[PDB]
Amino acid sequence: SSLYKTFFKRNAVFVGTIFAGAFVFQTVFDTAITSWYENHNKGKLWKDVKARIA
Amino acid sequence: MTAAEHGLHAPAYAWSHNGPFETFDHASIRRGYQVYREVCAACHSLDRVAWRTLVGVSHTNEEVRNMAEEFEYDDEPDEQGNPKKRPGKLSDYIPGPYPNEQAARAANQGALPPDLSLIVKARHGGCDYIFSLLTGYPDEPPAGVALPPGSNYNPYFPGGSIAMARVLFDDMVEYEDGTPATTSQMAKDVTTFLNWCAEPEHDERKRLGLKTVIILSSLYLLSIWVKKFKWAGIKTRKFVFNPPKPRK
Amino acid sequence: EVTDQLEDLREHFKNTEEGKALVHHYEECAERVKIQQQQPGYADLEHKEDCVEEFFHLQHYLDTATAPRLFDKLK
Amino acid sequence: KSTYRTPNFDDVLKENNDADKGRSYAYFMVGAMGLLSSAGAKSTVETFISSMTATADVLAMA
Amino acid sequence: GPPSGKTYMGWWGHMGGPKQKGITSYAVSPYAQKPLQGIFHNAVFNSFRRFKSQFLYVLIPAGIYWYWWKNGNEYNEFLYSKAGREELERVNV
Amino acid sequence: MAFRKSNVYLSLVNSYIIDSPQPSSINYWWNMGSLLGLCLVIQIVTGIFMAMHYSSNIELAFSSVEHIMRDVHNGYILRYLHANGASFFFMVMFMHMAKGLYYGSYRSPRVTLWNVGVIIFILTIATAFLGYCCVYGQMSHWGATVITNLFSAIPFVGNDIVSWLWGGFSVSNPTIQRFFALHYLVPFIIAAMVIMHLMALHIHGSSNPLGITGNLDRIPMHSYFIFKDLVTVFLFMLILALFVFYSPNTLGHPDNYIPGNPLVTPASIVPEWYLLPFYAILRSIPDKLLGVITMFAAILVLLVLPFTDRSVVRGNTFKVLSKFFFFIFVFNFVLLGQIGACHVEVPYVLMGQIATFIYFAYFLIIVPVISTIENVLFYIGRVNK
Ligand SMILES: CCCCCCCCCCC(=O)OC[C@H](COP(=O)(O)OC[C@H](O)COP(=O)(O)OC[C@@H](COC(=O)CC)OC(=O)CCC)OC(=O)CCCCCCCC
Ligand SMILES: CCCCCCCCCCCCCCCCCC(=O)OC[C@H](COP(=O)(O)OCCN)OC(=O)CCCCCCCCCCCCC
Ligand code: HEM
Ligand code: HEM
Ligand code: HEM
Ligand SMILES: COc1c(O)c(C)c(C/C=C(\C)CC/C=C(\C)CC/C=C(\C)CC/C=C(\C)CC/C=C(/C)CCC=C(C)C)c(O)c1OC
Ligand SMILES: CCCCCCCCCCCCCCC(=O)OCCCOP(=O)(O)OC[C@@H](O)COP(=O)(O)OCCCOC(C)=O
Ligand SMILES: CCCCCCCCCCCCCCC(=O)O[C@H](COC(=O)CCCCCCCCCCCC)COP(=O)(O)O
Ligand SMILES: CCCCCCCCCCCCCCCCCC(=O)O[C@H](COC(=O)CCCCCC)COP(=O)(O)OCCN
Ligand SMILES: CCCCCCCCCCCCCCCCCC(=O)O[C@H](COC(=O)CCCCCC)COP(=O)(O)OCCN
Ligand SMILES: CCCCCCCCCCCCCC(=O)O[C@H](COC(=O)CCCCCCCCCCC)COP(=O)(O)O
Repeated sequence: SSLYKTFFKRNAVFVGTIFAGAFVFQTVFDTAITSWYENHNKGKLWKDVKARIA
Repeated sequence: MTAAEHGLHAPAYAWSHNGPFETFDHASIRRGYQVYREVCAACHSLDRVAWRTLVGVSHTNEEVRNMAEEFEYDDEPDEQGNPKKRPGKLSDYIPGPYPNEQAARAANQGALPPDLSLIVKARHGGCDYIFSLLTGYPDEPPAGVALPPGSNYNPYFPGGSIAMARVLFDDMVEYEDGTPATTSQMAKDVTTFLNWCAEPEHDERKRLGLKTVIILSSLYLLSIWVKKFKWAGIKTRKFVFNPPKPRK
Repeated sequence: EVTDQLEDLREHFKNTEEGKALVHHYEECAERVKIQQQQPGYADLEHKEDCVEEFFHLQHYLDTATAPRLFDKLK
Repeated sequence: KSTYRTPNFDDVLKENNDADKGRSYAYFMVGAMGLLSSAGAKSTVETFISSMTATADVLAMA
Repeated sequence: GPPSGKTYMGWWGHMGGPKQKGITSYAVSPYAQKPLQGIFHNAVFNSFRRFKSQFLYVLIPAGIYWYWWKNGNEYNEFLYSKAGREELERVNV
Repeated sequence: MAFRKSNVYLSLVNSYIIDSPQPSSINYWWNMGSLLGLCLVIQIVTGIFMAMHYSSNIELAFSSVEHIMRDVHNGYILRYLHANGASFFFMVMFMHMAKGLYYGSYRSPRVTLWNVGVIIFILTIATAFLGYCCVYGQMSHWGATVITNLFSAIPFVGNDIVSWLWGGFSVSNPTIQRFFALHYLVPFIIAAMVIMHLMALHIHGSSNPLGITGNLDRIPMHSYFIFKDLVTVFLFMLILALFVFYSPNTLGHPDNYIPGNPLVTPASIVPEWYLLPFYAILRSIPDKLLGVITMFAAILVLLVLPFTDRSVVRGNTFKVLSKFFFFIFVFNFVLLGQIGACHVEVPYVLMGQIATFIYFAYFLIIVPVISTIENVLFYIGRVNK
């Protein structure tokens, strides 16, 4: 569409979208893979074992 | 080598930290330090594990500042150069039970008991062997086997004759959270704990691998496409040949 | 009250049709060895028959049936 | 056959060129490979750079 | 700079192949064709055609050597048993 | 002209990685050259960042490796990238000298490329042995003993080279301290022998899997083989990232986590896998002087290969008989790795002697006879008379 003119035409704004798209991919994909890895291992982590010490 | 001189093959148990997405059981390490202290702290050093690594893994911050203040380490000497002792802190290593190697050999009939920091990575089988060693002692050895005086039999040790006597008996420890302390329950808990002591990164080595295999296999399917994109002008080239005028 | 979990399974698997057929081989060795090691002139022999091979057969059948059956019972 | 009769390219050609779209279904998949290689070359630099920082047993003696 | 010897590769323009003539090459831009148009019918039907030709040279040199290894690794465990100690004491002696 | 050809430094980048005319028909086996260039940088960048924490004394060798893996931030990443990225050095390199044997890339005019190949292959066996000896485990101490005791079989100059290598009377603190400062060095000899290896390649260009001339249809390197080499970079970084994060101690030996103790021999005293087929050759000669020579002539028999290949067509691609006997050799190099990791028992002491003869009759009997029967069968199959 007109997606090409705003984003992919100037290389100064193409690669400025790669870095602003990697700044969101760092924060989100790390939190999305941490919150899955602990949820798959619910009951084995120290944050759960510290709750059994009541 | 004979099968006796090779040791019996330690079988494949269903550990809770096998598989690629699973971590350690941090209620089986906290119950696995208690079996280390009450049973094999008598004759096994743990000289690579600092006291600070137990904080947050299986004990709190006050439970380690009251476990390191039971032992005593060498302070810097006083203003007259006399040596002196101090109670331990969070930056010290877990002290072994013997002062030197010859004191260790003298107490166990010549046999130096190995340091258990890396004993699961340094044995063929990993924790499947360290578990099955401790529960593998027969009541009486098979017929014809002449044991030397002062050597115990179990088949999982390479050679047949081991120097450690059968040590795990039922209900010899009393767990804090009310767990039935059998021989197999205790031997599973140290073998998880000795697996932690040799691999303190095993929780985080397996979740950095989940970040990397997801990125570096979606960077490989993408790079297949950009190869097939840029090579589309070469893979569909067409050559036609009509032979030129032979008068030249 | 609660006994050991692992010896609950080994006595469970030493009474099946294969466990009884393998302890009968260990009892055919360890009876042969005992009537051999009571013979005169036994200590000055070039080799003595032992039952490590029959014991390794029995101990391999047991621990391959209690390898995936054990760790659910352990809390 | 002459050299003015180009051969059959019809099995590989698109059904609609539309050069604002074909240069956007192909700069997406180049930009997506650039995005993970900038989130993947941050971690490669930050692994080696943070390796030189204050280690664990130095931080215990602070 | 200094010269060098004769090679069998030049550069762009004087590559050093034979003189070619009357061979014309057409190619379409990769922005105008669909990449990966034939991933299917090539991963199934062409990858079997490549596997039909060059598998009988990677199976018989791995069938000769793996039958040789498994017939010795099974022989090693015979003479180190209780049944084959009388064959062991004549082979090492 | 363009600035990429007019600059003094960029004209070397242009003529090597940008405008280098590669043949159009080269398959994915030609990507092993770029993988070894990547896999050399991983063994250097994760070597400098790991030698800032390594103390080289014999009392602090093994205790500082555990200091890396427990105390340094991402030390488990740095060491496992170095121990498994060195096993992946010798697996790409073994698939780079097998592409060379198969596609006939040793023949003329590329004999001066094959010879610098065998020199780089020697300095990498040397580097992976010195670096293994810097960890000072029970396989690393006792591996240095059995290897450097082999030089006490050189006649009349035997015991004075061994006692010069050791710096004493056994493998001690003078040895591990010099096996680190030597092991730091040699990857800056390999990285200056690879530049002497791309220079011998660039005068005649790469070969191609048909064995015919590639001067007709050339395509440049940039934007064609950059992005073809980027497929196997991201595949090599994927099979590495399973052997670093998910199963890191599979290729190594368990005994190497026992600290180095010179008073107890281990059960099976065996170097790391890639040096195994050069260990079943050494151990198969029932003599000490010839066993050193036959092990050293197992690398230098790679030089007689341009002069024993009697085939008039280049490469095994269009040959039937000399394609079967290639894979007889390749699955003989694998068996020879397995005899090197088994005990010296019957029948492995006879398997290792037949499978050493097949390693030394491929280059000297099987190749110059099969590649003569094939030259006659190509002739009499077409020329009717
Ligand atoms: C363990 C340590 C390893 C560390 C090194 C990591 C890299 C290992 C690379 C091994 C290798 O280079 O073998 C290449 C082999 C021969 O290539 P060829 O040119 O003859 O085939 C043309 C292909 O259709 C191009 O097809 P195309 O280029 O259009 O697609 C890209 C292709 C990339 O695949 C690969 O790179 C190899 C896996 O995408 C895929 O199809 C993957 C789909 C999941 O590729 C093949 O297609 C397999 C043919 C049989 C070879 C068996 C290999 C066993 C060792
Ligand atoms: C010191 C000296 C070092 C010597 C190195 C020793 C060997 C190291 C092992 C490296 C393995 C490399 C295998 C050979 C790779 C180069 C050969 C090759 O590229 O195979 C191509 C071959 C047929 O391809 P074509 O080129 O003939 O296609 C044209 C068709 N007209 O395709 C095929 O026929 C199938 C290829 C299948 C490869 C099988 C690899 C086996 C790997 C060993 C497995 C070990 C565990 C069992
Ligand atoms: C939970 C309890 C224990 C555990 C997990 C444990 C662990 C181990 C391990 C893994 C080995 C190595 C076996 C091998 O090298 O193959 C070993 C050997 C040894 N252990 Fe134990 N141990 C325990 C209790 C004890 C105790 C209480 C003693 C007291 C004397 C002891 C004395 C020894 C000795 C002397 C050896 C050396 C045996 C030899 O080298 O032959 N162990 N122990
Ligand atoms: C082609 C290059 C190299 C290869 C094949 C190589 C290979 C190896 C191998 C196999 C080990 C043993 C790892 C283990 O088993 O624990 C090792 C250790 C080591 N290497 Fe390298 N290495 C290379 C280059 C380098 C370089 C350039 C350095 C720079 C300082 C370096 C530093 C070390 C250190 C400090 C060790 C000991 C610590 C450890 O083992 O992790 N290496 N190397
Ligand atoms: C650090 C190790 C090495 C590096 C960086 C390296 C680098 C390269 C590169 C980049 C190429 C061009 C790509 C290709 O043709 O596949 C190449 C080609 C070649 N290499 Fe290596 N190489 C190494 C080791 C070796 C070894 C050990 C040998 C042989 C014993 C060898 C023999 C060859 C041959 C014969 C070619 C030409 C193949 C052809 O063009 O047909 N190289 N090398
Ligand atoms: C024929 O066409 C070619 C071709 O021409 C080339 C070049 C390659 C690629 C091959 C290579 C690149 C192999 C050459 C390898 C080298 C020259 C190795 C170079 C590596 C080094 C010299 C080591 C790197 C060292 C540094 C970068 C120093 C900085 C490092 C550190 C740790 C400094 C840290 C300090 C601080 C303060 C952070 C091909 O693959 C290829 O075929 C397509
Ligand atoms: C796909 C992978 C991408 C990764 C990218 C990373 C790698 C980038 C490539 C960098 C260049 C690699 C090759 C370097 C090389 O081989 O050149 C060294 C000089 C060779 O010069 P020549 O071109 O053979 O002679 C051709 C001449 O015209 C130039 O020769 P002259 O310049 O004089 O030689 C200098 C040698 C000096 O030696 C001494 C003794 O002083
Ligand atoms: C010394 C180390 C040797 C390792 C060998 C590495 C061989 C592959 C290197 C590929 C470099 C890619 C440059 C492509 C390029 O500049 O094209 C540029 C633009 O291409 C791109 O933007 C590609 C997207 C960015 C890809 C980033 C990949 C980083 C991963 C690097 C992993 C290896 C270090 C010119 O492309 P064009 O001529 O088609 O217009
Ligand atoms: C491992 C190295 C072994 C030897 C191999 C050599 C290969 C070197 C490849 C290096 C590639 C990167 C070099 C880019 C430099 C291009 C800029 C340039 O040449 O401009 C140069 C100036 O260079 C400099 O000032 C600093 C160069 C330092 C380079 C340090 C890396 C000027 O260029 P010019 O030719 O137009 O000069 C006009 C005269 N008034
Ligand atoms: C960063 C670059 C570092 C510097 C590299 C460039 C400078 C290196 C200077 C090297 C001078 C010493 C090399 C002399 C060897 C010349 C012999 C020769 O080229 O014969 C080669 C064969 O070379 C070899 O087999 C091994 C050479 C390995 C060299 C290892 C040092 C045959 O040469 P040719 O193909 O012209 O044969 C004509 C037939 N009559
Ligand atoms: C400079 C030599 C390094 C080569 C590394 C190749 C080996 C592959 C395994 C790498 C794992 C180490 C990184 C890591 O643990 O990150 C992990 C994430 O995984 C990745 O991102 C891997 C992406 C690799 C992209 C490759 C691009 C290389 C560009 C180099 C430019 C200098 C952990 O990241 P985190 O610490 O959580 O931010």
